[PDB]
Parts: sequence; C-alpha cells; structure tokens
Amino acid sequence: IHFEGLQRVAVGAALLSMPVRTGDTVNDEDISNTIRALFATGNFEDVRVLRDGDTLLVQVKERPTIASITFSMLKQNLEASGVRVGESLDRTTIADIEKGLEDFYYSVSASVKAVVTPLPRNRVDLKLVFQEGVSAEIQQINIVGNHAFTTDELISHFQLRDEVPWWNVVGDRKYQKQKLAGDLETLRSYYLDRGYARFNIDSTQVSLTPDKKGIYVTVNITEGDQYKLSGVEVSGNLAGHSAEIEQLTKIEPGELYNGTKVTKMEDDIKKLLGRYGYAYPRVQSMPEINDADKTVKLRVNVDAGNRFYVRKIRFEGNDTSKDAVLRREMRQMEGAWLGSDLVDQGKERLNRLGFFETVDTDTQRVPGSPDQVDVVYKVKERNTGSFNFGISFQAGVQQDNWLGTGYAVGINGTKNDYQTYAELSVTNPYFTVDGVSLGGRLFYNDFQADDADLSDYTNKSYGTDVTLGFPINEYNSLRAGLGYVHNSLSNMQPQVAMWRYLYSMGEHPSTSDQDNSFKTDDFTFNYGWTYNKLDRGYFPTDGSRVNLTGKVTIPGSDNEYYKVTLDTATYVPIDDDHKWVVLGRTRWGYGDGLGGKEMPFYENFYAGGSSTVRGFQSNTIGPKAVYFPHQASNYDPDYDYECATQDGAKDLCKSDDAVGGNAMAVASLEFITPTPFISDKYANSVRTSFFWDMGTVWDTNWDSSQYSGYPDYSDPSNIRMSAGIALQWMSPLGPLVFSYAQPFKKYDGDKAEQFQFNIGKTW
Amino acid sequence: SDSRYKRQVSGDEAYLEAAPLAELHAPAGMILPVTSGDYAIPVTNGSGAVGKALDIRPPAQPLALGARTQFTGDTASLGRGNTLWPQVVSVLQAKNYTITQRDDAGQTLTTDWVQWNRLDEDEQYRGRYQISVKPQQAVTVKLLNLEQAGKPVADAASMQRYSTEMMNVISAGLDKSAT
Amino acid sequence: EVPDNPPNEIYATAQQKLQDGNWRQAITQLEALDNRYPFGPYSQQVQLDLIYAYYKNADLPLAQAAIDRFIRLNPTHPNIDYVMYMRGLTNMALDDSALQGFFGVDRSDRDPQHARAAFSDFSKLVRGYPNSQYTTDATKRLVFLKDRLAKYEYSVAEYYTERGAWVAVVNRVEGMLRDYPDTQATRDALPLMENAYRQMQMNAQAEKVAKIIAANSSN
Amino acid sequence: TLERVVYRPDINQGNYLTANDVSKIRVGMTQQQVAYALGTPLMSDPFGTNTWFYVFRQQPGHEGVTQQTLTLTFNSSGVLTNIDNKPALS
Repeated sequence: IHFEGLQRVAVGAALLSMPVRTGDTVNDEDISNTIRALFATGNFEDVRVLRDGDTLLVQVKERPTIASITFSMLKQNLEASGVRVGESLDRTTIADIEKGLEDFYYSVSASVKAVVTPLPRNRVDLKLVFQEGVSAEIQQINIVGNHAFTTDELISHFQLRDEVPWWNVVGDRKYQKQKLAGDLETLRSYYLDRGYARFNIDSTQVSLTPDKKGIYVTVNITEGDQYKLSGVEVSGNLAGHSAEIEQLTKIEPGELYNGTKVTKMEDDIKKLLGRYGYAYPRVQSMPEINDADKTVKLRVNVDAGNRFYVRKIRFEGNDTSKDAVLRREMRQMEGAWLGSDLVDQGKERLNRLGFFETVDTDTQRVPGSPDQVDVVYKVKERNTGSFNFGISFQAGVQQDNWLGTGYAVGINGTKNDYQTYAELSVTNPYFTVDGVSLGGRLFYNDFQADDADLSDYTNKSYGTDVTLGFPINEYNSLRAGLGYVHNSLSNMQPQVAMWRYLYSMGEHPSTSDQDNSFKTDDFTFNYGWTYNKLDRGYFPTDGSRVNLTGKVTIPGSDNEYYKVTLDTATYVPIDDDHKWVVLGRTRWGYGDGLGGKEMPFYENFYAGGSSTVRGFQSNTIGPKAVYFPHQASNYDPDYDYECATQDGAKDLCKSDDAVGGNAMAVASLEFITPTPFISDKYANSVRTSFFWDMGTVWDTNWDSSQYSGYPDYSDPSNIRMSAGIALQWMSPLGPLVFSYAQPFKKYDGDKAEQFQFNIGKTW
Repeated sequence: SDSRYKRQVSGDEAYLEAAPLAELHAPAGMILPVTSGDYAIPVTNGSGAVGKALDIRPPAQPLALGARTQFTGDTASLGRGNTLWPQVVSVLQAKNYTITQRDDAGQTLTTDWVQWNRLDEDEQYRGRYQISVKPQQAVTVKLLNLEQAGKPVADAASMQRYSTEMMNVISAGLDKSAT
Repeated sequence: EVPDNPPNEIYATAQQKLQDGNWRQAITQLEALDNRYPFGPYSQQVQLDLIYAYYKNADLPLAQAAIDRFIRLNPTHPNIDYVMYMRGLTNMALDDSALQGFFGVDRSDRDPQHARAAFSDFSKLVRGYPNSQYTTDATKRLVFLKDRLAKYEYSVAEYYTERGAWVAVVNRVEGMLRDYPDTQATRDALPLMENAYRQMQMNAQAEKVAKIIAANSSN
Repeated sequence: TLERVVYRPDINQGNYLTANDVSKIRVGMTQQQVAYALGTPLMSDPFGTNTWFYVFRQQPGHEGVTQQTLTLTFNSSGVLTNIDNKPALS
C-alpha cells in the first residue's frame, strides 16, 4: 500500500481517512468509497486509485494552498463566505466565488473575474479583477392583467416602486430574496385575500435592457372570479379533539372568501393541538370551488401526529446563577408529556425574574425517536446589582441574585462625626420549594449632635424583623411576619406635632425650656400581598404589579399603632407589546395609633425626590415642623439656630425643616419612548421617558386649635407637581437613573432639585 | 512583581485535589447500563509537570533570518555563504563571552558558564554551550549544562528556549556583521 | 498606534514588551506583525505569541478563534499540542467566570458547555499525543472535568428529587451511569435513583439499585 | 404543623396512557407496534433485562398523587412475554 506524493497532508491523516484495512480486501465498491472519502477530505483537486500489484497504488493532486488573495472592507465578504489565507480552494470556488462577489457588490456594480497564477512550493495565488458597469434600477414593472383593482392600486407592496419624485428618500433598486419573491407573495396574498379564489400566477417575465440601463418585470394573471365562502368541513384526527376545532371553524356562510382567515384557522388549530402535546400536526387547507354556485366548501385536513414528551430540559447561557434557579421557575416536567403555554410560562417566569435579558426558548426534537423532544432555554444573564459609594462615608450595595442562588441581599451604611447607620436585608425565596420566601432585616440608626459628651439631642434605634411569604395564585403571593424596633431619644427640642404625639403617649414633657427623655420599644406584625404580572423583571413593556405592606402593633408594647402602604405600577404598550409604552405608578400610605392613638413620629411617610416626586429635595412635601421657643444647653460655638431664647424669639416659630405626615399619595404618568437616534439596536439596556409626577403628604391630626397663620397640614388640598425628562442607563456598576423636571406646582414645596442622579435601584 | 504569573496558568489549583476515579462493581445476575463514553481517559502515566509548575510560556522556534531552521534539541540549526567559520568566534568575542575550551580544527568550540538574563524568568538562568560547523555550511549550537539559582535543569521546556537564546545571539552577531 | 519601524525590530520591541510588559500594548504590535508578512517567517511564532498573550490577558474569545485558525491552518507538526492545551485551557477558563471565584461556592452546576468543550479538546490532545510535556496535566484536568459534569447531572437530579420529578430523576441518573459511571456523583447519585424507584412504587428496580449500592461503598 | 397548606401547581410525570389506548396492547406484539400507539416509553430497563415501564403519574393542586403503572416484559426476540398493570397505588 503506497501513496504519492502529497504535499501538505502526510500519510498519517490520509490513511485513516479511508477504509483501507491494509491487507486486505478486493471490493470494487471500496475503490469508489475510498476515493469518495479521500475526495470528501477536501485536500485534493484530483484522486486516482489504481492497482499495479499485489500492492495498491494511489494518486494525489494536492489542493492548492493560496498564498495571497488580492482584491484588485474589500476583504470582508472574502474572509467570511469564504476563504482566508489557508485552505485548499478548488474548482468549485471560481464557480461560486465569481457569482458571490458579483451579487455582493450591489449593496451599499461590477462583473468580476478570477486570476489563478501558480507559484512554486504549493500551487497558486489569486487576483480578483472588476469591471466598471453596468447597473440596473427598476425602470418599469407592471402586470397586465388585473382589471380590478387599478394597476397602481394593486402594487404597493413591500417594494419595488417604479417610480416618481419628489422628494423621495430611502431607495433604490431591489431584486430576489425578500424583494420580488416576497412582494409577489404579497400580491398573491392580496388577490387571494378578498374573494378571488383559484388565483394562480402564470410564470414571470424578467428582461434586461440591451443597453443594461434598466430591468423589466411582468406578472401574468388569471384572476378567477369571486367565490364567496360557504361552510367548512374538518376531516381527520385526533383525540384533541373536535369541539374546540369545530368552534374554531364557526365562520358563517355567505361571507366572501378570505385567505388570511383560512391560514389563521390553520395556525390556530396547530396551537390548539400544540397545547395538548402534539407539536407537529401537519394541516392543510383545500378549498373546493363551485362554478354554478357562488360558493366554495373548504376542506381542512388535519393529522395530530404522536403527542410528544420531554426528554430533557437544558439551560444554556448561565455562567453565574445556578441551574436550580432557572429550573425551579419552570412549569414543564422533564420526563413527561410536553404542552405549549407550559414552556411559554417558563419563558414568562424567567423574564419575570429579571435576572437575565434576554431569554429565549427552543423546541427541538430528538434523533431516532418520533416522540421525545428537548427544550432548551438560552439566557444572556444580565447584571443584577448596584454598588453605591458616596463620601462623610456612604456605602450601599444591592444584589438581587447574589452569586448562584437568588438570595436577595443588600447592605447600607453611613458614618461621619454625627450619624452612624447600618442596615442589612437578606431574603431567600424558594424556601423549601413552590416559591415560599423567607427573609430577615437588621436595622441600626444612631446619631448624636455634638457628642463630647452627653449634652445635646441623641437618637438611637434598634430594629429587626422577619417575613415569610408564599404564593396563592400563580401571579399572587402574600407575606406574614413580625419585627421589633427600639427607639431612644434625649433632648430633641420642642415642636408642635411631635409633642402632640408625646402628649398622646402619656408622657408630659416640660414645655419649651430644654431637653426631656423618651424610651420606647415596639413589636409589630407585618403582612403583605404582592401581585406581579409583567413582561420582564425590569424595563417592562407590558404588565402591572401591585404591592401592599402593612403592620399592626401587638401587645404588650409601648407604642400602639397600625400602618398600611400600597404601590401600583402599570405598563401599557401603545403599538404592539413593545417600543412606545405608557407607564403609570401610584404610592399611597396611611396609618394611625390605636386606643388613645397616636402613630409614632418615626413612621411617617415622606415624599419628593427621585423615589416619589422628582425635581424636589428628598423627604419634604406636605408637613414641615413648627417649633416653639426654648433654651439651648449648647447655644453658639459658631452654630446658628432656628428658634431659641437669646438670640431672642418667643411666640412660636415656623421652620424650613420637615417632619412628615401619617398620610401620603403620589402618582406618576410616564410616556416611555425609545432612546433618541444614534441607537445601539442593543439599546434595550437604556430607557428614555417623559414623565409627570405628583404627590402630597398630610398629617390627619391638625388644627383648629392653631388658628394661624401657619398652614393647614391636614389636607390633600394643594398637591405637588413635576414634568420633565428622565432616563435609565444600565451600567456595569449598576442601573443609573437621572431626571430633569419640575414643577407645575409648589406652591411652597420648599426646596427643589431639577437634576437628580440615583444609583439605585430607584422606583 | 514576582514575574511568576507569566509562567503559570490563570485559574486556581483546585483541580489537583479532585478524587480519583473508580468504576462500579456489578451485582451478580445483572449488568450496569452500557455504555457510550464519549467520556474516556486512557491510561497515561505521568511524568510531566502539573498545576502552576507547568510552564505555559509559548515554545520557541526562532529565529531564521536562506532562512529556515531545522528541528530543536539538544541541537540548533542554521543556500549559504562562502567560507570563514571564524566569523562565529569574532561575533562570539563581540559579546565578550567567556571562552574556555578552544579548538580551531573541527570548527567547534565550547562556550563557558557566562549567565543569561530574561525579563519573564523568576530567579535566573545560565549554562555552557557547544558550537560547531559541519559542511553548504550549517552552524549548530548544542549545550550540556543548566543552572537556575545554581540548580540543574534537565527539563525539555527550558532547553528549547535557552538553546534558541544562544542561537539568537549567534544569529544576531553573524546577521549584523554579515550584512 | 504601531509605527512602520522595520519588521524585524517591531517584533523585538513587542518581544520585550511581551516578556515584561502588560500584554495588550504588545499584543497590538503582534497583530500588526501578523498583518505584515502574511506567510512567514515570523507568522508562526507571532501567532503563538498572540495566542499566549490573548489568553493571559483574558481576551479568551479572540484567543479561542486564534488557536482555532492556527490548528486548522498548519497542523503539521509540532508544535501543536501546546496549542491544543491552550484550546482546552481557554475553554476551561471560560468556566469559573468568576468572582465566585473568591468564596467557597461550588461551580458544579451553572452552564457546563465550556467544561464539555475543554474535555473534548484535552481529550483530542491526549488521544492525541501522550508524550508532550502537557499531557498528564491535561489528564488530571480531564478527570476533574468528568467529575464536574457528573456533578452537574447530580445537581439536576437533586433538584428534580426535591420536586417530585422521579421519572426525570431515573432518566438523569441513568444518563450518569450511561456517561460517567466511574465518577463520584454517580455513586452518590445511586440512592437518588433508589428513592425515585421506591417513590414511584417500582420495587424491582429499587432492589436492583439497592444491590448495586451494596456492591461498592465509596468512592 | 401542616394539616392544610398552599400553594402548588400540577406536576405531571410519566407517559400519557388513556385507558382504552392501553386496551390496544395484546400478547404477541413485536415491540415495534407497542411503540406505535402508546409512545416511546420514557422509562425502559436497565439493568440487563428488557421491560418497558409506562408510568402515568399526576400530582395536581395538593389533592393527591394518581399513578397507574403498566410494565411490559419482552423476550430476546422482541416479543412481549408479560404484561403487568397496577392502577393507583398503596
């Protein structure tokens, strides 16, 4: 067994590429099979197999290794289609490499050629030459051939426009792939759409100008009258079975023939049978024309074809989150019978998580078995988290999907010469299974004024809580838990409303002079209800979500109260389920104390800022403190005060600061539009929205007893307003939210922003 | 700047702690499922380096500036000029290398212990070489020696690099003076 | 911006900046040196330096494509097995994303496509050239990869055990014994198939798997 | 304590056999026509023997598990020797 002579590939890879067995067999089908495999390796322009022995002889003409491709973005189509330096190019190339380069030069003309010049070593080098003209555009194209409707009315379609100015944009020429074939299909769908059954296009006419200055196309028809439909008859399978298929055919006699309704019936039946496990139900429609009658009887042929099961469910594309994350969000059972809307609910919930954008599903059959099917879920796995560092030292961090898991973890802290605050929240969903969530929260907030030491106002707050939610409906969950909050207050100076609360709590503080003491520990039972149906976990195109959080004190407890807050988000797309989408959101709150009341002043809702009403400074809308006089115990080491005796003011004093009320309302209406031009087409990572914000806060206890002067802090009355532009840009560091707006109102909303940058995580 | 990160892989070493593989004994009167596999590890006994000890730096087949060199070693390889092998000794003294064993008969000499230098190397290297010409004329440079911080190195990875380093110096001197 | 400096000297500057330097700044000169002189003499060594630098720079997609172009272009050889070890090594580096990567988390599930690709590349490397200095290391990475894939199948079998998926549990563990019978996660996955068989009210296969567990202990 | 809980979706596991479809099996099948109308069994037999396990298992809505198991034993020639049908469970 001797070869020859083989430049490039040696004996090692050549001998194993053919069924030789090396001594022996005589089969003369094995010379065609060995020669066919050697030709299948792609290393040879020509191969012979002869026997001069005894031993067998081979012949090899090695495939040329191209030294340089000289085109003379110019190498873009060549390096792809295609061949770079390297290979093995052969005779079939110059066939397809000529036509491919000819058709590839018409976008964004020429008649090319191929130059093969063999160099020493291994074979050849190529040089591709071009030609000046000519071009072709769309001179005159028409049918014959209609008589209804007018020819100009008949052609739109997706193309080709021959022709008229002005001023026209886009352009210009077109042919083949989606142009003339797709628009011929558009003419067929139009003619067959309104009446006109048995409509058949006769061939086509394609002609070139002798000067090659134009190209003419013509279509020959052959209309075929009207034939207004009468009745439908379904003949075939299956156990699916009938009543639904029969109810899908309910279109009544007397109506004209419509092809898009026939096809609509087809894919509706295919989706129906798809729900029950039949994934490939071959279905066709054969109308029966009646010439004497004005009618037609459609014959629907249906075969369900072996309801399909699910062999395996694989999740590709998750390099961070675990497999159980995506697998536990599924309703489809591996090793069971498949159905649609179960795999579509997997994509549904997967988007609902928001941990990945974008997710896609694919149903692919399995080789050898006309039963089993594998369903694959691909995920792009976007970034879940935000790192917030301000400086004073401020560090927050938020992670929805920790590493694997889907533990929702977040941390917050701030430290300076005055305030020290730390908060940690850990919520593990899918506690056990089914979606039961359990999480705790730890809370520490401590700040004094001047320290140095135990002189001025001090505030210290412990906090903790735990919550266990579960589902009820598919889209509905609700939570039950409890928490404990400790509060300790020294000094804090007098003010109207806060000391109305202090007066209601049984402690009489000395009216305005200086200091006092308060210590209160409260235990609360917190409940919640969360309804979520959304397009995806973030940047939702269509959906809505409603959250309801509440807490009621339990005995024995110092503070006695109850609080309820509710939020609503709604996304309505205005075209089809994408692009332009109008959103709105509302945040309502309220509460009160039980018995002799009153709700504590570390409860009260605030508003304004990026979270509620944009264009306003944070935590000030409706209520604002009204002080009394008082003494200091510190006074003036360069500090200036609001109201004190010497520097003398005593009657009672208004304030720029803000306390906050026990009732609040906020509503935002956003017009969400696609990001402006210079767009990525990956721009799904950034959202641009106009918006109109509104809200207010009020304390249900006010006066009356104060006959002033100082405003009415119990009233919806004057609310706050804003309007402007805001955008959200997803970075690697976190989602960025900036806004420029405000006001239509305020109306003494006090401070303002008009520019807000938040990371965030901010709604 | 320990310079050892350029000679090592990226990820961790945890894959060395992986427990070995032991097949399953089948019970009497039955078999296991069979087989595919489709995952297989044929028996190969050592002996080479593992983990961070393996040198992942790209191997060496320079220089070749006729120019094409033959295979590696244990050996070096370098259409040709006319005559005058002593050009090799003139470029050998142009680098002021120390020369001990000297023979002008077979156009071969033994180059001494003068140390090398490299940026990506951790401690340092050095070694003694042998240069010869065997006629239409081909210069070959082998070596028997190695030291890294005084320790001998017989490994096949560094032999190519530090044979081709001396071959690079010879090719630099002869390339300079010859042009 | 790389200059027009003579083609032999640009590889010298990129050679020093490759040894000591930060990579990619030298990678630029290596890519320009790949453009110039399309076929040799430096094209081979320039391509290998592009591979090594791409990998050590976490350029791994471009590295991958590079060694693929090399191993398809000129598989003479040596030196290839280094390039194959770089294929399996890069595919293994595509796993372990990671900051996870810091803590003690178990990557065993995630998406094991890159581990399978690395197992194929190292497999064709050893089966292959069981000589070159990187073989045994590739072998140990092969047993690690096999055990890891078995760990993925064991993870899916664990969750589906928690869900009541026992048919899918038996199919998964059966797929483990039909792929990686000698790994750890298969022996640890036998009691899952036993519990699935018993939970499905099939006691014959349950006793069979029970005797299989009685044959060995671990591991 | 769990006497009564919520919530949970339906979990369907097995081959879907309709009753009367099961009535279409008979002794003397070629194992090719068994797969014709029943399905390709999602559970078959390791270890070492030939049996096709057709299991019908359902677990809707916290109600309860309903599973009927039909196991078929085939000879070495591809003909079923044995049929074992056990509806429900105990």
